[PDB]
Amino acid sequence: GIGGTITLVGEIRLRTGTRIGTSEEEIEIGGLDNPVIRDPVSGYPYVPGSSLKGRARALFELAWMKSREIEPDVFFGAHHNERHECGFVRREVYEEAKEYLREDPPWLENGTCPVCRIFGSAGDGIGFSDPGRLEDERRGLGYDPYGRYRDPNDAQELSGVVDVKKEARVAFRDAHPTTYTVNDVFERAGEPTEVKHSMERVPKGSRFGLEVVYRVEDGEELESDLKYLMSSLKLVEDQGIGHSTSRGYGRVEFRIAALCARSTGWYLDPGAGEGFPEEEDKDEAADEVTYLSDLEAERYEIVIRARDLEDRAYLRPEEWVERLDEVVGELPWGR
Ligand SMILES: [Zn+2]
Repeated sequence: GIGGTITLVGEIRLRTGTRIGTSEEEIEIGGLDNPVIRDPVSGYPYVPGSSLKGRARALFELAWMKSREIEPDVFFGAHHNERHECGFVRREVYEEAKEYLREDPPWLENGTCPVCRIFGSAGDGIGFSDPGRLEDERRGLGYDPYGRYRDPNDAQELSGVVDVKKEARVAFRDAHPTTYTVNDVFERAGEPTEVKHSMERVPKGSRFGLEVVYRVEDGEELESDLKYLMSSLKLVEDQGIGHSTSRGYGRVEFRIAALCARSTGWYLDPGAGEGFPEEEDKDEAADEVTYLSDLEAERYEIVIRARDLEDRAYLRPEEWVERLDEVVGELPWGR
């Protein structure tokens, strides 16, 4: 593998202001999904890591599906139109399943599923190895859409191969407002106030700390994962961290100042350390990445700064993608 982590560090800037929370009514009618909620502890609005991850996953899986022109029946299976889950999460699974495949599942790349391997999966949620479920009208699609990919008679064999849970390679830290956001942005607007345990709103320009941790598991999929992870963040930028019935809700920017890497080997000799954010990083960033001033420096093996790649304090998700060859070359994986 071997293991260890790559940590994205920066902040989320809102391009638009938002309400805090939702309502019983909107929740009932199936309308406004708003991830920005009140923190019982601090009393300030924040964006839970799980909500960011969920949103990034929901948008990426759709983009992945359409980019490969896959019919939703095939892509979502028994889940119909959302939450794609498959067990093709490691190359072993595909090699092991290849004998029973008439044709490659179209959402696969080099034998594995980017959606599920990155954002996790409960297993064979789409029911790829469960034709009985698929063909049932109430429990499935009323037919088997996977005929061309596998014989329904080989499903029970597949069911011992392709139905394995996978823990997500990415984890999002709860995004709380930065000190700048509390002392300046919130103060300038007179809202929101400290309301521990609407009619207050989160002003446009508000900034929430961004930490995203990616677990390196497969060196061969490292760069590809980073591309898709960044891409999912780009999608969240374009479509919002939340949504109403009609359009996106909560326009955001992911201002990513650095990629911070720690390999398993490095834990044996921590002293070979690059710190982030250091004082220099803080002077270079804020006012552009305000979260850095709230942070004490942490020890990493290698720190890739936006400043190393470009005359910038931060790069946006799509900008990191364009320079990923350059980035991965400097990381302690792939020799
Ligand atoms: Zn999948």
